[PDB]
Amino acid sequence: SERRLGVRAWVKENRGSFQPPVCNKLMHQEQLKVMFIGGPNTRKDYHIEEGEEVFYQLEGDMVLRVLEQGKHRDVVIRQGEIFLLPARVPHSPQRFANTVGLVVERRRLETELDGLRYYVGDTMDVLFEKWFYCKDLGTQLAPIIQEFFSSEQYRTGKPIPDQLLKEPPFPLSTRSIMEPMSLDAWLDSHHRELQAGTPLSLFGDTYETQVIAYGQGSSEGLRQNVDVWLWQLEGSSVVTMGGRRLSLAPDDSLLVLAGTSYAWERTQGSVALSVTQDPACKKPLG
Ligand code: NI
Repeated sequence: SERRLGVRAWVKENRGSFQPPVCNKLMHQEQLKVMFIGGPNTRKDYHIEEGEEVFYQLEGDMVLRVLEQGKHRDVVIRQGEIFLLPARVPHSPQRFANTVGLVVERRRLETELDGLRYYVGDTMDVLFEKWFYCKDLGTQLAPIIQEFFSSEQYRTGKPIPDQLLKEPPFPLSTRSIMEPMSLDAWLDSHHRELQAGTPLSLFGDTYETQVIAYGQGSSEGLRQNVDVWLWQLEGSSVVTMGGRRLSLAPDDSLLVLAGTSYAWERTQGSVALSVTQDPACKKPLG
């Protein structure tokens, strides 16, 4: 499978992407968008979307500025920490030199709208906003950012009230945001259960996204209409798919495309993640 990639190997191969002006590179761009991002890249724009975003820092720390329950808050995500952002939280990622982060998000439904907002200084007053149907976030954000920097609102620093929406196209999240957690420490604290053959959800049932940890054991994967990204963190496994068996060695990842039947056999001491973002599991509100 051309979708089996060693994560650190792929980062090394693409190392020049993780600095300005490029900063980011998509590993997979299908129903799941699996992307890696470097820095430095600091910014004042807040992204808003109807799906969730998974963040994991492979190298170095970042700061995700969020608007949480009507206030500005900085979420520091340190090297080795994983964090899940719920739907419809405005967020502004700040990245530093010589860092590498994973972000996972999903293809939007035809009905879902993305927004990009700038605020007046550190206040909750909106300065400028643009809403759009997101097909390729990076491609589409460049012209929007250029529009802001060319705008009267940027020139004056003052909102033009008639240039704002009376209300967003959907309610912004009113959820509190979780504390990032050490992935290694979480896996260590749950290791007996994992290796006893009980896969565990990292974040639980109140999110759309499921990030699930697995130890030794076997699984069957049914043909779903969403992608699944597997990451074999430690140890090895074998995936049976398309009439072939393929091994995942330590640090291999595999995107299993929507529509694929598969089986998965994980060896002693092995630890893996799966990531799914199924829009059918979207939270109706909140
Ligand atoms: Ni985002």
